[PDB]
Amino acid sequence: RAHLVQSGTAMKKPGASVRVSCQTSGYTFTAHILFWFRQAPGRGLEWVGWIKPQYGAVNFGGGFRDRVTLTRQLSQDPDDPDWGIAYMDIRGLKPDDTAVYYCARDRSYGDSSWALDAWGQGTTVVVS
Amino acid sequence: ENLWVTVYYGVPVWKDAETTLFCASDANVWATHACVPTDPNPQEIHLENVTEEFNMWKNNMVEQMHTDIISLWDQSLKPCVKLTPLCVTLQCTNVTRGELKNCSFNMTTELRDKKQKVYSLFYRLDVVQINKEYRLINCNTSAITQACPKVSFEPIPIHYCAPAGFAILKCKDKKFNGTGPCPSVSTVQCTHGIKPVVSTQLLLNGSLAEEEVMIRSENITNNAKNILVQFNTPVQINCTRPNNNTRKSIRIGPGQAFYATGDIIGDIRQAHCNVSKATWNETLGKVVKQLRKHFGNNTIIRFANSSGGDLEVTTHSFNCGGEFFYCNTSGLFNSTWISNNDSITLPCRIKQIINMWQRIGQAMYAPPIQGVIRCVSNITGLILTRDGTETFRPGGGDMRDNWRSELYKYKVVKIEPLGVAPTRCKRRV
Amino acid sequence: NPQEIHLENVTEEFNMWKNNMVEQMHTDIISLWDQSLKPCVKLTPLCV
Amino acid sequence: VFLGFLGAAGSTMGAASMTLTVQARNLLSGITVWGIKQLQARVLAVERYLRDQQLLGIWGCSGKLICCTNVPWNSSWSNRNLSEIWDNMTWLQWDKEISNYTQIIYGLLEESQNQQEKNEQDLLAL
Amino acid sequence: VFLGFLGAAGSTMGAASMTLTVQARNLLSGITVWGIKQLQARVLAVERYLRDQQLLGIWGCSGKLICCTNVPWNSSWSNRNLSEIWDNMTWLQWDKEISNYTQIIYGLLEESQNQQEKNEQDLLAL
Amino acid sequence: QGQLVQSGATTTKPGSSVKISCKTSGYRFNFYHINWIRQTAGRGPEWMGWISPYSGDKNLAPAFQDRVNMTTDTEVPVTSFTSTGAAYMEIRNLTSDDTGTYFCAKGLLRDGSSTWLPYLWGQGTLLT
Amino acid sequence: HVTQSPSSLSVSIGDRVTINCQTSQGVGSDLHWYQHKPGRAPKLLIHHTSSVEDGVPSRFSGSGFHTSFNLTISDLQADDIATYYCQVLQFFGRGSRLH
Ligand SMILES: *[C@@H]1O[C@H](CO)[C@@H](O[C@@H]2O[C@H](CO)[C@@H](O[C@@H]3O[C@H](CO[C@H]4O[C@H](CO)[C@@H](O)[C@H](O[C@H]5O[C@H](CO)[C@@H](O)[C@H](O)[C@@H]5O)[C@@H]4O)[C@@H](O)[C@H](O[C@H]4O[C@H](CO)[C@@H](O)[C@H](O)[C@@H]4O)[C@@H]3O)[C@H](O)[C@H]2NC(C)=O)[C@H](O)[C@H]1NC(C)=O
Ligand SMILES: *[C@@H]1O[C@H](CO)[C@@H](O[C@@H]2O[C@H](CO)[C@@H](O[C@@H]3O[C@H](CO[C@H]4O[C@H](CO)[C@@H](O)[C@H](O)[C@@H]4O)[C@@H](O)[C@H](O[C@H]4O[C@H](CO)[C@@H](O)[C@H](O)[C@@H]4O)[C@@H]3O)[C@H](O)[C@H]2NC(C)=O)[C@H](O)[C@H]1NC(C)=O
Ligand SMILES: *[C@@H]1O[C@H](CO)[C@@H](O[C@@H]2O[C@H](CO)[C@@H](O[C@@H]3O[C@H](CO[C@H]4O[C@H](CO)[C@@H](O)[C@H](O)[C@@H]4O)[C@@H](O)[C@H](O)[C@@H]3O)[C@H](O)[C@H]2NC(C)=O)[C@H](O)[C@H]1NC(C)=O
Ligand SMILES: *[C@@H]1O[C@H](CO)[C@@H](O[C@@H]2O[C@H](CO)[C@@H](O)[C@H](O)[C@H]2NC(C)=O)[C@H](O)[C@H]1NC(C)=O
Ligand SMILES: *[C@@H]1O[C@H](CO)[C@@H](O[C@@H]2O[C@H](CO)[C@@H](O)[C@H](O)[C@H]2NC(C)=O)[C@H](O)[C@H]1NC(C)=O
Ligand SMILES: *[C@@H]1O[C@H](CO)[C@@H](O[C@@H]2O[C@H](CO)[C@@H](O)[C@H](O)[C@H]2NC(C)=O)[C@H](O)[C@H]1NC(C)=O
Ligand SMILES: *[C@@H]1O[C@H](CO)[C@@H](O[C@@H]2O[C@H](CO)[C@@H](O)[C@H](O)[C@H]2NC(C)=O)[C@H](O)[C@H]1NC(C)=O
Ligand SMILES: *[C@@H]1O[C@H](CO)[C@@H](O[C@@H]2O[C@H](CO)[C@@H](O)[C@H](O)[C@H]2NC(C)=O)[C@H](O)[C@H]1NC(C)=O
Ligand SMILES: *[C@@H]1O[C@H](CO)[C@@H](O[C@@H]2O[C@H](CO)[C@@H](O)[C@H](O)[C@H]2NC(C)=O)[C@H](O)[C@H]1NC(C)=O
Ligand SMILES: *[C@@H]1O[C@H](CO)[C@@H](O[C@@H]2O[C@H](CO)[C@@H](O)[C@H](O)[C@H]2NC(C)=O)[C@H](O)[C@H]1NC(C)=O
Ligand SMILES: *[C@@H]1O[C@H](CO)[C@@H](O)[C@H](O)[C@H]1NC(C)=O
Ligand SMILES: *[C@@H]1O[C@H](CO)[C@@H](O)[C@H](O)[C@H]1NC(C)=O
Ligand SMILES: *[C@@H]1O[C@H](CO)[C@@H](O)[C@H](O)[C@H]1NC(C)=O
Ligand SMILES: *[C@@H]1O[C@H](CO)[C@@H](O)[C@H](O)[C@H]1NC(C)=O
Ligand SMILES: *[C@@H]1O[C@H](CO)[C@@H](O)[C@H](O)[C@H]1NC(C)=O
Ligand SMILES: *[C@@H]1O[C@H](CO)[C@@H](O)[C@H](O)[C@H]1NC(C)=O
Ligand SMILES: *[C@@H]1O[C@H](CO)[C@@H](O)[C@H](O)[C@H]1NC(C)=O
Ligand SMILES: *[C@@H]1O[C@H](CO)[C@@H](O)[C@H](O)[C@H]1NC(C)=O
Ligand SMILES: *[C@@H]1O[C@H](CO)[C@@H](O)[C@H](O)[C@H]1NC(C)=O
Ligand SMILES: *[C@@H]1O[C@H](CO)[C@@H](O)[C@H](O)[C@H]1NC(C)=O
Repeated sequence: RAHLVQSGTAMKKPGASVRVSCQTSGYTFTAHILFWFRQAPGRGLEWVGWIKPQYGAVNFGGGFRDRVTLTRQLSQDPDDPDWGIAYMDIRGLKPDDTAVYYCARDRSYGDSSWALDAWGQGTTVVVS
Repeated sequence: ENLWVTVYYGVPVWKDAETTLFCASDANVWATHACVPTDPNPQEIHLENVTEEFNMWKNNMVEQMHTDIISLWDQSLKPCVKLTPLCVTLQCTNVTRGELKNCSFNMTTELRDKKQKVYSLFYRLDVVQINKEYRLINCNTSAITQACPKVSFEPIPIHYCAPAGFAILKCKDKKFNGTGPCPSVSTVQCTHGIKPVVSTQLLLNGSLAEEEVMIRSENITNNAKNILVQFNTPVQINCTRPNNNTRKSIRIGPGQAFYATGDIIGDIRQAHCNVSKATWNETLGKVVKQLRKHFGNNTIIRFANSSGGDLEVTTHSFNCGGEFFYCNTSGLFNSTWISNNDSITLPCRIKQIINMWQRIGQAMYAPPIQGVIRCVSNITGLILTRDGTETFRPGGGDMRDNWRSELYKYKVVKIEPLGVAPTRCKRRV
Repeated sequence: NPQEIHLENVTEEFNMWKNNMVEQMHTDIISLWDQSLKPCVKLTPLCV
Repeated sequence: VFLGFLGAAGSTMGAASMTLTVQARNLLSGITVWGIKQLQARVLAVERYLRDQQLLGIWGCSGKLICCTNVPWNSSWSNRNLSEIWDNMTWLQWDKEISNYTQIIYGLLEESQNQQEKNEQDLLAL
Repeated sequence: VFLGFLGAAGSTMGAASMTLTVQARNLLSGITVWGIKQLQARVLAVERYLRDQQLLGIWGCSGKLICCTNVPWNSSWSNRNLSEIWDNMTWLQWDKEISNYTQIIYGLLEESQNQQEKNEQDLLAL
Repeated sequence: QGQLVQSGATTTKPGSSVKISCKTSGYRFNFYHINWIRQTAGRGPEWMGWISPYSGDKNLAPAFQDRVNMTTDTEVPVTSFTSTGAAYMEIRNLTSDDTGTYFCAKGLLRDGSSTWLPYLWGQGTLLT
Repeated sequence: HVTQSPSSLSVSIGDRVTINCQTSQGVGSDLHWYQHKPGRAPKLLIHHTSSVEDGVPSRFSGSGFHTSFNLTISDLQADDIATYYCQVLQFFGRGSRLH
């Protein structure tokens, strides 16, 4: 049911900024936390931050608080209030920020268990 | 040997269950007049030798209270007027920085074929542009219902009671954290006086903690779990909107009256709150003392402000005298603690078009309050959110964290009085 | 079959001015009036 | 002493078996949002009570608090001695150790009553 | 055998009289449109049950399934022999043949109880 | 149905005092007495005394009343019917006549006529 | 920190294949197992130790507690060839690739 559709790959010079969107559909967006994970080529998955869509509270990993800003866009259709679309804005792109960024959804309704059961296809950001 | 089963009816044994609690009050939107009169003799039976397992994070009384308050909100907005004819092009001007506006608009009268050019004052957070042309913030999303100006937004003590055949179990452990086996347990029929205070970041007018200041979470290592710290000594906060506002009735239809902000009588000032910088320093010191017991006696504990979200969470969002405040809290959480008259001021903004919860498609216009609003309340708890060299930031939103801070002591059980056990007893022929 | 049982030897104190059946009937008729006006049409466009 | 409602919850099964009328009183009385939620509770309370009074009626224990039966204690249910039950365990512990077999006993307490009065109808058939 | 709920509906009155606790169990438990229609049913079920338990209480049969009384069988109600009732007719046939006189018997079963305990209050008056 | 582990073999000399521990588990510690019993070389077994962790009450034989320190902690509850307790034993005028193995023993029942009876024992501690 | 052993693993079709996951501290039971193939997104196999996700083949199994966790595969097939991450909260493991 749950399905996350991310944006296309990005080519940015150092110092530039990139916007990554994550379209959701098929589940109550406001009751499931959306995380953000990245994976450099060869390295393991690294956590950037999450955002609780009901009100938009955020929390980041090591260092991402100064450069990453996580927002969202809730639905307002009185019949389709499930879906939403989060956004990850990264400023000051360093060359080591080149990785595959993932949009993750927690399975727990309302609560948080970090058990990511709905992922986006991935977005490859390169900084050179 | 000779052992036959024997039936015992009325034995002390219960099962964990969840039923529909009911409310009890003494003598408002929460309709506490409709609850059964709170008994003047509250029987509290202490259960000696008993030890019960609690889990304030699976507690269903919080899930029931959360939906009961929302059900009460939608109930006390049905007979009130709909402000949909207000969704019209507004001609707004600044009032003689640039926060509260002065808007005029053609309005329907009591005759269906007559217009009228009336004016009203709106805060900035209620209007958006397209003399400059404006519009109510909700018009492109939802209809709007003006709250009935007789019901009060005052938290009245609510008592949740279990039906006959069920019971509630309290926890007399002065240092009881969220979960675990409560050593001293007692049974009650109704919970204590719980004030349904809808707050944010700072738990207002709540119950204190005996002995030392407590701190609770499901998994304190999980940063996505809001930390529910509850003080033992209250730090006092005074809030006020000092503008002497006026209410103006506007007949928008036969029996339909829109209550508008007429004009400000006297000075135009800033809505704000005060806490004692001393009593808040020692209260942050007690909180910082219990934060090392599971984070490290050497690591640093830092306090910062919110890092994003909506106005309802990025600021101390509460109610004062009937108007909804939104207080900047950067002046409270800006301290880094090492291994080893005063007054803070919080610039609050005021909003009238509020979606009480995350409700989609429903908005409410809080009518203006005449006079000078000032309310005195205690901040007795706090809702933190660590980062993850350990820094903590306030926040909240999920309104069940508020009810969970007062329903941690309670738990619903179901009495099952039928017990079968053997003895050397048999019936005759 | 309306059963009316006569209570012989009985004497009861009445007070038609504290009688609650009147206070209940008074609010029952008003409750019935507001009930039989919900599905009916609103003549607010007549206010012209 | 008068411990109160569920007072002997942590006491031995022998001590609690003397304080049964305490929990028997508050099983039916007590120790428009919530007008339909209150009425929903005033109906549930009676139904739970009438079920417990239904089983007592089909076991021959209607009106009894301590009721002796004809079903002998199967040692498979609990192979515990008598003095290690009533002077050691609590009624909360006992309900756990007999959780599985609790449904078997309720049926045995029924036909031992229907056969009993069927024998009594023959006892008075002369 | 275990026929189930109403299993012996077509069996003789003597065979069905042994399977009474089967139909006694499912008389109170079971074998916002419909929130007010469901609650309307959960109240009706208790009222029908308490009426049947009311008559059993004022006949002295409270807690009994087979209950012997003092009212002798008037042959005007049914002039059938004993072995042509319990070994031939079904309980459905019997309730039809005694449809009229069923209300007469319910009253006779009442005063035969109020006079009985009134005699017992005198039996213990010494 | 739990363990009653004790301390080690602390061999001192006459005149001093010795403190022997008794840490319980597996059972509700406050529901049963803790009997203290010793089997010395020179006599058989001798009953010293028991103490009620709930009532805080103490009863000990007149042969050891002016010698024995008998105290208990308060249980740290583990589950609903389980806990972890601690019972302490000391002796005053210590000699070589008191050399022997010492044990703690949980009481038998919670009522009746054999309430304190040493039922569940520990492992023993070798004194001087 | 999350450490998986072995880092690489030689596998044959039809074997009993299992991979360990260790933790720097006490976790309890909320450990999550993921399967990641090149070019595709990760796939949640098991969550909270031994709660297998719906739709996953019943051959996958999970066990463990405290600081040691397992991911057992009985009767391995040609679809179970990928890197396997174990996740506690936000720390994903490096993985263990099969071939
Ligand atoms: C909660 O749980 C605790 C622990 O399980 C329960 O405490 C136990 O209660 C039982 C019965 O209630 C006790 O068994 C009895 O033991 C007495 C021995 O006590 C006598 O001697 C003591 C030492 O000399 C002395 O302390 C007593 O004096 C009184 O003063 C103290 C002050 O400290 C007071 O605390 C005591 O309570 C005394 O009142 C006393 O002189 C023994 O005599 C009893 O046997 C008699 O009674 C039984 C029937 O009850 C009968 O069968 C016997 O033949 C005999 O006639 C009885 O066995 C037990 O010792 C307690 N402690 C344990 C088990 O550690 C407590 O009751 C629970 N309360 C609730 C509310 O659930
Ligand atoms: C929000 O915005 C609204 C506008 O929509 C403001 O309402 C207007 O406020 C102004 C003042 O700021 C009002 O203007 C005043 O009108 C008074 C009424 O006099 C009229 O009627 C008499 C007949 O008795 C005529 O003769 C006269 O010409 C007017 O037509 C006047 O008494 C006032 O005069 C004052 O100013 C003049 C020149 O400045 C001086 O010479 C005078 O001595 C005197 O001091 C003034 O003209 C206006 O009427 C209001 N409009 C409406 C529709 O009510 C709100 O005040 C504003 N609120 C806030 C908080 O910003
Ligand atoms: C936390 O709790 C506080 C107290 O429990 C709350 O303070 C209360 O706030 C309300 C509304 O802001 C006040 O109600 C107002 O009362 C004044 C008049 O009150 C004065 O006059 C009466 C005479 O009847 C007298 O009895 C009082 O003591 C006052 O002297 C009205 O003008 C208003 O319209 C409104 O009714 C309460 O009075 C006030 N109580 C106290 C003890 O101060 C506080 O609001 C709570 N905070 C939150 C966030 O809920
Ligand atoms: C109210 O006052 C504010 C403050 O000056 C005005 O804000 C200005 O708006 C214009 C657009 O018209 C901008 O170009 C300026 O940069 C703004 N200035 C500041 C300081 O923010 C606002 O326009 C005024 N509104 C009305 C209706 O007069
Ligand atoms: C209704 O209008 C508001 C105007 O404030 C929209 O909210 C803004 O939308 C723009 C772009 O869509 C964003 O850049 C702003 O950040 C939004 N502001 C706020 C406060 O949300 C809102 O999206 C509109 N709703 C619908 C259903 O059209
Ligand atoms: C804010 O502060 C205290 C609670 O910490 C309250 O004042 C005390 O209230 C208790 C019980 O209500 C009394 O026993 C004390 O005597 C009070 N102390 C003083 C100095 O008055 C006060 O009511 C709280 N206000 C709230 C909760 O709204
Ligand atoms: C707020 O303003 C109102 C007027 O808008 C003041 O009310 C006046 O109070 C005095 C008594 O001091 C009365 O004589 C006047 O008749 C009142 N005027 C009206 C229009 O009612 C009120 O006193 C002001 N309050 C504050 C705190 O400034
Ligand atoms: C909040 O307001 C209360 C009352 O308005 C203040 O309490 C007063 O403090 C002064 C100075 O100590 C005393 O003289 C008064 O008697 C107090 N009032 C009462 C009713 O006791 C309190 O100091 C204010 N606190 C802050 C932080 O502004
Ligand atoms: C809350 O107050 C703080 C200061 O007390 C505000 O901080 C300002 O933040 C902006 C960036 O958005 C800076 O450009 C200013 O220099 C800051 N001011 C100060 C005095 O540090 C903060 O903006 C306020 N919150 C909101 C939502 O406006
Ligand atoms: C979340 O908290 C629970 C309970 O506090 C932790 O589970 C406990 O783990 C310890 C350590 O092995 C055990 O001794 C307890 O028996 C466990 N209790 C329960 C109720 O499970 C769990 O480890 C914590 N999880 C995280 C990720 O910190
Ligand atoms: C009211 O309508 C008239 C009609 O022309 C228009 O001129 C005027 O600007 C309108 N006023 C407002 C406040 O919209
Ligand atoms: C509460 O205390 C118990 C035992 O003291 C402990 O197991 C539990 O982890 C504590 N709660 C938290 C949130 O740490
Ligand atoms: C938090 O503080 C920073 C710096 O003090 C400021 O830039 C930001 O606007 C503040 N945010 C809020 C919501 O107060
Ligand atoms: C005990 O129960 C078993 C089935 O649970 C039954 O087969 C056996 O006959 C019973 N024994 C006695 C002595 O009742
Ligand atoms: C005591 O109980 C056991 C069951 O554990 C039983 O085998 C034994 O016969 C009983 N003894 C007496 C004397 O009742
Ligand atoms: C009841 O059945 C369960 C089946 O999972 C079993 O684990 C349990 O031990 C049984 N109860 C007793 C008292 O043996
Ligand atoms: C039988 O019933 C009739 C009335 O139906 C009554 O008059 C008659 O006395 C009764 N006979 C006996 C023997 O009870
Ligand atoms: C058999 O029943 C008839 C009623 O039809 C009765 O007259 C007769 O006395 C009965 N005989 C016996 C032996 O019971
Ligand atoms: C009951 O009364 C009706 C009256 O119409 C009669 O027809 C019927 O035969 C009576 N029942 C019996 C069993 O005689
Ligand atoms: C030993 O018993 C004495 C009795 O007076 C008591 O004061 C003392 O506290 C006990 N020992 C310890 C180490 O507490």
